[PDB]
Amino acid sequence: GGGPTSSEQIMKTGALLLQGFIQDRAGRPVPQDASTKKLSESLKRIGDELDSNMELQRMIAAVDTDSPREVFFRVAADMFSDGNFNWGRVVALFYFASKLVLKALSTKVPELIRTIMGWTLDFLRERLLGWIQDQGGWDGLLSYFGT
Amino acid sequence: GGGPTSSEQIMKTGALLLQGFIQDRAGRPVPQDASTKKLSESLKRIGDELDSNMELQRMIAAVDTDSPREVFFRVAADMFSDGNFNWGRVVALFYFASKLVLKALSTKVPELIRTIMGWTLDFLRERLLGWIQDQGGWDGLLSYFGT
Amino acid sequence: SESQEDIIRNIARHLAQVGDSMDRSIPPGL
Amino acid sequence: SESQEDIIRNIARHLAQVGDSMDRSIPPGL
Repeated sequence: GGGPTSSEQIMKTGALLLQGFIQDRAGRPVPQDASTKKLSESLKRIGDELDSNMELQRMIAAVDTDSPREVFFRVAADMFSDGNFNWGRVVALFYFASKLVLKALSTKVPELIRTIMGWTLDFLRERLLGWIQDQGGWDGLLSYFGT
Repeated sequence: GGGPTSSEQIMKTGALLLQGFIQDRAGRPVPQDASTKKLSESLKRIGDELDSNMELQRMIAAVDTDSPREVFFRVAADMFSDGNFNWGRVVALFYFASKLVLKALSTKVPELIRTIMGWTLDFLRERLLGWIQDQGGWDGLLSYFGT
Repeated sequence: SESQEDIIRNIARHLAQVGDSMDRSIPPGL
Repeated sequence: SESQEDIIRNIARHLAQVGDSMDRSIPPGL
């Protein structure tokens, strides 16, 4: 039963805060206690402020994220390379983690659309093509819609 | 150089229509010609109508999609098992494909949040934990925010 | 499970039915 | 590439700077 200074409480509360923070921005709910809720509120509004920092957004938009773990560790090391610490940097790091999540999804989306189109077009070719040809192709669907 | 009835035009136009349709719903732009644009418009509004069919939404929400390819082929076979064809079924199949895309992303999101939290908390533990302890843990961040 | 197989079959039947009844409108739809 | 390494370094520097200047407000922020 350690207090706030214990590493166990630090890792526990850290996970909670981070998850709440990331999930919040990804929704665009994680059960937490009152003081943790107060911190989550401050975090949320700072993330909002950073979302409006337009130079930062363009920078993050441009970094290529096919090896996102390399990117995360390189940015994290660089942010703290001068041997200084403050809470603003920790907040900033959390913000960066949430941006990586969103960046990662965005690279998944086209591949997912491609894979599923693959299934659908394969089914269409082997099972529907004959009937579609009898309609005179997709122009038959124009007729159907009354165009 | 085949017309609308050729299988080549059918597969080409089919991919275009499907991609436009899925991307449209995923955004929530794919270059196409005028008649293909007319079809895309009708498709879009039907998808809208199906999005409001609430029983269908609950049904699709409930199907488990960890093996989404099995699901797609089983639904597709079942939809056409009676040996009948019409354009409404083809539209409906396209709609289902777009719902699979969205369903697939939704199962990716938590795993992605987990992996990235993993990196961040690992970095925090090895590099920031000592300094955070000197602040008296996360309560130090409450102080920082002026709470 | 067998409970998922019922849901899948349900989805297919509803989608086929939706498709079949799109004929009943001009322009087609629900 | 070396052009990506510049962007990454840029991101890190901007984030460190943002963090360092959050001190200058009550409540902290931009």
